[PDB]
Amino acid sequence: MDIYDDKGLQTIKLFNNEFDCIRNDIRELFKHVTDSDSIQLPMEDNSDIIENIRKILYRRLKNVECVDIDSTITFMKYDPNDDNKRTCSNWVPLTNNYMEYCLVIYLETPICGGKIKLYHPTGNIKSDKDIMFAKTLDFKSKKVLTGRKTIAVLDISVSYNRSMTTIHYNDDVDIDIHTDKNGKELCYCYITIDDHYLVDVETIGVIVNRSGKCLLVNNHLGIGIVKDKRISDSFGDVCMDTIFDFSEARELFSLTNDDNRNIAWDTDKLDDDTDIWTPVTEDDYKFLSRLVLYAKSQSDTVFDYYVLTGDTEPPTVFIFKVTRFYFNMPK
Amino acid sequence: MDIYDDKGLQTIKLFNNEFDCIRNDIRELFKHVTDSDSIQLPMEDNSDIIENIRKILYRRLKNVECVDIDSTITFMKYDPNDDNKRTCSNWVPLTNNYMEYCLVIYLETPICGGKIKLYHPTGNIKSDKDIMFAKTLDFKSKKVLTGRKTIAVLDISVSYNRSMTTIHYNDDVDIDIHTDKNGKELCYCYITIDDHYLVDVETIGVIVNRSGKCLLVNNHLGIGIVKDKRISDSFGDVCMDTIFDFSEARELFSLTNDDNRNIAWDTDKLDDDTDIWTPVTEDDYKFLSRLVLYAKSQSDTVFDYYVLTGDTEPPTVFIFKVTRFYFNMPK
Amino acid sequence: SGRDSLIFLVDASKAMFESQSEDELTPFDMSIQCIQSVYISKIISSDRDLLAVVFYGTEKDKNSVNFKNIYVLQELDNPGAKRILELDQFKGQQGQKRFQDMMGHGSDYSLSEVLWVCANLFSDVQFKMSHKRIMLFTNEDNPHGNDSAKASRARTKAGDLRDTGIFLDLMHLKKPGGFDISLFYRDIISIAEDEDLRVHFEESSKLEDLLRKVRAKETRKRALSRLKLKLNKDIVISVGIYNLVQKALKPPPIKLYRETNEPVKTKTRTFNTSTGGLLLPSDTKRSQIYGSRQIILEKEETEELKRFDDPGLMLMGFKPLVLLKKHHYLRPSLFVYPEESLVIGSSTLFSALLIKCLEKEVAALCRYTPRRNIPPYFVALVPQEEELDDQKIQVTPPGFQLVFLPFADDKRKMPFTEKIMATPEQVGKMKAIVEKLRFTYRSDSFENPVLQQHFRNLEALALDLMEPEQAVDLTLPKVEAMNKRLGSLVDEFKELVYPPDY
Amino acid sequence: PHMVRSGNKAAVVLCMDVGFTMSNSIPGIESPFEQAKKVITMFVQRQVFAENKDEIALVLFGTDGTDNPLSGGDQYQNITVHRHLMLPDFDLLEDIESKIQPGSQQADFLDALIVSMDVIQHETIGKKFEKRHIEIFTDLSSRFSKSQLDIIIHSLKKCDISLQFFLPFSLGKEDGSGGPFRLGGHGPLKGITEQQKEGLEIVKMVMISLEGEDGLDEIYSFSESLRKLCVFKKIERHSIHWPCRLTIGSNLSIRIAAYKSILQERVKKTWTVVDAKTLKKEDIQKETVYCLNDDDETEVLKEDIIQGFRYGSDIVPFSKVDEEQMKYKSEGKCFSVLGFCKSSQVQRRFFMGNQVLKVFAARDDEAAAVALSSLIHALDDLDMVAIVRYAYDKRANPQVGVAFPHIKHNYECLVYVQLPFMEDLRQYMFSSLKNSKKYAPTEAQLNAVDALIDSMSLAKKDEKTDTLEDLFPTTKIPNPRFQRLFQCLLHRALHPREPLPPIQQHIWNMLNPPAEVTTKSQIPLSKIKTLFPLIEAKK
Repeated sequence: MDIYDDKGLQTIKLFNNEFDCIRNDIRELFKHVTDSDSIQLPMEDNSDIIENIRKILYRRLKNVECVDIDSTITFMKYDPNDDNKRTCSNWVPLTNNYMEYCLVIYLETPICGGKIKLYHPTGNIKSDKDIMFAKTLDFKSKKVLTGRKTIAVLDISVSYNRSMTTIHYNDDVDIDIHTDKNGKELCYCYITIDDHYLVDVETIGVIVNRSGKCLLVNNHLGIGIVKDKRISDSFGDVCMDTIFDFSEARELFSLTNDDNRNIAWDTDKLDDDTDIWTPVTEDDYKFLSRLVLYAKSQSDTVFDYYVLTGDTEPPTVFIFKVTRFYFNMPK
Repeated sequence: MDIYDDKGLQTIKLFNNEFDCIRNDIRELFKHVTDSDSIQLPMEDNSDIIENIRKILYRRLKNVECVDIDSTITFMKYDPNDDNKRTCSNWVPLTNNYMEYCLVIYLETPICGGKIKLYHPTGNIKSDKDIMFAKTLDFKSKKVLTGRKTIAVLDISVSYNRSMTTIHYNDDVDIDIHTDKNGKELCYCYITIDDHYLVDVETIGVIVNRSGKCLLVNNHLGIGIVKDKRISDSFGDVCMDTIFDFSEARELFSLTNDDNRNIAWDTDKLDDDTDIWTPVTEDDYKFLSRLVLYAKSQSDTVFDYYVLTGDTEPPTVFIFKVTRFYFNMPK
Repeated sequence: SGRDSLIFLVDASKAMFESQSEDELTPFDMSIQCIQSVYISKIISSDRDLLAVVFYGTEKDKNSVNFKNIYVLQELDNPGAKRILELDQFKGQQGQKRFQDMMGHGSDYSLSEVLWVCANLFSDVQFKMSHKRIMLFTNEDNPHGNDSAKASRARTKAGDLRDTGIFLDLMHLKKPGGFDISLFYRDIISIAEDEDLRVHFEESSKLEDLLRKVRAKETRKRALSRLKLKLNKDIVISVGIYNLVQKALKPPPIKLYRETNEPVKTKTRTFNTSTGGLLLPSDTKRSQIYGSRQIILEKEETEELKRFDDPGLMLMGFKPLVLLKKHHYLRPSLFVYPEESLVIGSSTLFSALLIKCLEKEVAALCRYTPRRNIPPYFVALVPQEEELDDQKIQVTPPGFQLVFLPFADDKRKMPFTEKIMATPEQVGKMKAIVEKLRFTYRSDSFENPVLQQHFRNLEALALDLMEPEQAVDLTLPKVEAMNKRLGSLVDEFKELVYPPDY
Repeated sequence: PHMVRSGNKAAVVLCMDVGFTMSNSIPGIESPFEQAKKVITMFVQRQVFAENKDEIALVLFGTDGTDNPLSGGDQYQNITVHRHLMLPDFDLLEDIESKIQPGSQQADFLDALIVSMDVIQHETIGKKFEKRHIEIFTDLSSRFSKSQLDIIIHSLKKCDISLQFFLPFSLGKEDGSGGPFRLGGHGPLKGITEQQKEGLEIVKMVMISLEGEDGLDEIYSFSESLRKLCVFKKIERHSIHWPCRLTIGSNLSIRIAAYKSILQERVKKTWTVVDAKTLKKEDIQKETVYCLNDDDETEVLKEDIIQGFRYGSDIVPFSKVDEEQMKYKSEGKCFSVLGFCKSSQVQRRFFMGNQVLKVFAARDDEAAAVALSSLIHALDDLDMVAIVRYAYDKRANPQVGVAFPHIKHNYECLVYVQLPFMEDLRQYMFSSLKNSKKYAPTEAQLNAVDALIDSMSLAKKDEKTDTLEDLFPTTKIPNPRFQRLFQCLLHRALHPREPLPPIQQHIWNMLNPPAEVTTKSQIPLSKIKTLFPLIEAKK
């Protein structure tokens, strides 16, 4: 079971059978404890279990960019006599795509009671299986009626990718950047070109609307190039004008895509041209600077490939690394 | 809180500040009650609030294709003497990406008790807010003890985007095809190679596990080649031994990706060397034929670009159009 | 100057429709197809020439000043799609019927009036005046044999037209009993030196030879350059360099303003970023980066490092022709001819060199520098004798073939290979297969498919029609015909050569 | 077309003598030290300015010091390793120019060979190299031992190390000996001493042992080295093959590989326009303006122009065209025989394109080799050529070309050259010169031209062997533009405040015919000048 917050982060995760190949190993590791209800091993014993848990968390989560696991492993046994509520001392993270979790794997499941209860204003979740919950939340271990209950506790820090982000347009309305085209109209594209014998410009920023109109934003000289308002009808002619500004390359060839694929959209039809967005206010330049900074920050790990064909003798193929973001400009 | 099941389909949605702009109108509709335990009012005349909830659901739900609300509102009053489950909340959806929900909007909320309880064999939910829950779950209206609990019920049908498909393996078990990787062990890649003067093969097909091992399944002549059971250590080896018509390709160049990406798992971590799944029974061959047919059907609409580089002077670039499908297999 | 003017004059007399064979091309159809081919060639080559088509001997007239039996089908204008279609209306038997319905095919005409109408056509053009010529398509060698008064007037009008500056060429077609030029012409047609006295074309019988003759006498030769051939620093003669072959490229699209359709210039400017303004040529420098080292040169120094010799051809020596290898090809050859307008006496020395080089079978090894500040290339001037076919068409011009020779850097290494020889039986089977697939090669036997498809699409679009029907490529082998010709020889060759396992 | 190579580097050790005897002067010839410096400078210049991955080491012998890892006391003395195996740079070029000085000692060159072998063996352990080469620049004027000789050879065959030798003199036999002396031109067995003869014998023995008779072709002189590409012969790479199937019909297929035999070499780098003061490209803006057809100075948007095609007197707009409509759908990469024809029908003046291809059978294919041999031998016997259709890939425009046999003692192949289409032929007419009374040369003029052609012959027949020898083979001469450009770039990089140097003398010498032809041609040229009037026009 997956539980997400409003900002999009993942807070709770419920495991059905994910932790099964490690329960026997952890049980064997807990044989080496003498008279200790709650005992912490800061050794990890064999790091194979730590690596296994890291791989499992990598595979069965979403947008995981990194995983960090503490060496210490705690084991706690509960009696039908003692239980109490433990609040969390308002742990608040610093960066907006990072959260520290607590993971509980049951070594012995109580027959009755012994359910982890998590408190949130929207609702409370009472579970009796392996769990992973954010350290922000408040939790309690309910009393056990019959049987014993032994659990293992690990501290895991993970980093995410923030599929949707926010840009503060003004003091009243901030818009949302999405990685999917669904429902969006304007698309910003950060394009880089690898080494070639006919390319002299590396980085180009282009804003594309649903009608195919493209506007230049940045070409590594800053954002002031948006002041000239260079509006074109296709990315190929933009590349010819800017990236192929060589005198010999002007009247040389043309650029096209053999799969009829656009940079902004894959196979969606192009509507008739109606209007082209253009920064007219003053805060729009701050908007564009923030967008470019975020795109360049995430351009080293998130990108896709694009292919263009140049009609030369023989025709050549140009590969571009693209980072695409989708948004709607409120009117 | 978006409650997501293992299939990625939303089941429980709880709203707090979402229907505060509709409750007054809903109550205005409610006053037309004259001694009815559970009254039903068709909304073919007063369909405005139907459109308003439709807009809210379209705005606040993710990956939405169509919302089909019913034009009838059922008002139910609950008194301190009641206990109901109906004990027969069994209902199987006919399709994959579609679901029916019941929407409960609280009109007169009890001050102390009588919340709504939702059961599932991994956790239980108790809530006292605007709720929307699927028809596949058993629900309890807890015995209220003060005031009155007057609620309104809608009937909701939602169809989402097609990110889920089913393929029959045998009479007993079937297999799920997903467009994105999440806890999936196997990936089938249908590859179309862009025209190069060194490549003599147009289309191929491989099966890749998380270890990076590749098994060739089809070479545009059908699935006959999987009978030979050709297994390579990576995709570069598959290209070296399959798509080149000359004798010793490894003596001329070496193929690798310059961004440390994988054809199936992107920038992930391949596991240590492990055994690769191969078809042994006729059911496996039938499933493979069905999967190849389905992948070929969608190969013209959805695909991505993959790039391999050969260390020639100047470097050689090979472009592949890849269609990927992630799936699990029974033990 | 710049726009050549060409007028196509076609006879409409009865005998132009007589075909001596049931399966043969009538002279009228031959003429129409030749004019259509000329139009298509002009459009493809993007040559901005003026062409006109006039029929004389018809029963209807359309000339400016009212004269009888002279119909001006098309005046002087650039070639286009509509004119080509109108010409296509007259092709074939149905086209002959259509022409004989729209106009006549038998009348009485006066050549003086026809040439007067053509002269008036030449006068009406106000754009440019250069290289006016009238080509006569006919198969009547005695047009006014029974009227001396008309013949004398025709001779006089031809004389005045020739003094004005208009050339007169004849394209006589086949006649029963042969065509006699000396009967009535040779008093009208233009004759320069001796090329139009004994080298005159024979009568045309097919479409290909007539087309070659028409294209030979209408295309003006343009020289790429007029260099100097220096035997040493003192003996220098003047020559002209020509490209008898040149790759045909698909014309790039042009930019047109939205207001109507107008060509727009493409200017280039240099801006110094924020300061702006046209940067001076002396305010820029040239740079080259090697590793982390920057090398700075001025533009004049960049030009100076490329400068070896003055433009021209400098003689290095004479080499036997057996020392020139066919597999040492580098770039397309050029043609070298004498030029008497610059240095007087060049033609005599050129002719003596050509004669002696042909006699002794030697090529002149020279150093070649086309323009200023260009590194030299070693070239071979191979003597080339004049060759004429049965129709007296010059298939090979006299002069020198400029053959480019590779440097050591242009020769690439070959990988090591073990020589595997074939037994005489396999070679004999291969000889049988080769002989079964023997054909005659001509330099003008294949057409570029991409160009033809592009221009067919353009013609279909300009006529406001739909996509044209695709045509079978003529550069694709006829696999079925080859298989039928070879028969079983392929199987036996495979049995001798290919092992059964592979 | 462009050259694509495998991507393998080489390790080259240059063994140079700097001893006492490699400094002697003579009134008319440079010392061997300067000639060796010129050859080494040319090699390193080409390596540096072409940005190759080959690694070069430099070992001097005859020095006043000892910096070699085999010294050990009273052994391998006066041998310095001036530069270890690494990528060449401008520091090495400066060292070759004005840092390395002639020595006052003498060293055995076999010990220098041992040191170079040690450098190759112990400096290539961690890296990958496809070729190991040693070039030895000596004059063979020092005493030497013969004990280690055999061991040397064994090592040179165990580690697969190639050898080239460069000497002040040539290896010609019965040359016959022969104004001012010119270096690097095309035109001395009694001028060498006994020690030089013994060294030459040992060099010949080593070269014959390593390779064979052809090994004798790997001993050069500095003068001939400066006008050839010999120093790059053992480190050059061939292109990646083009694989296809030669088809004669629809039932006979031969697996073939095509290589580029002739391809023009061009400058790899261009000049970047930079600002005068900042010397940066970013301070330059290149914007093009379509200023209508007059000086209206009206603002024009990028989308304002709609573009179109021309078909004579009419314009077809881009709005009425579709990308899928005007696209010649090629049938794919192919090599298909259209027919066979007499070799006399295909002439050289109709050759087109900018490349020549050599077609061999596919590697490790005995049947393909046999079939291609049969085809080549049949074509040669019948004196015929194959007109074929050639398509590089599914995107390249198909062409029609000629393949003709090429049989040599060591290999046999086909040669492909492009042929024209109809649209590429221009049918001009030229006046006959032989049949002209105005330009008919007299008998005396013809005799003068005959004498001129006789006196300016660049070939010579062998003595009762019927063999033609070329006295000016320009096909073995490198392009002077590359060496001139490299010289100018190095001079700018090392002397920023100096003007560019003039063209070197040896380039001019190698661009000119032998002085014998010029001497012979003087009198017939005078007769031709006095017999042919040539007056320039006075328009």
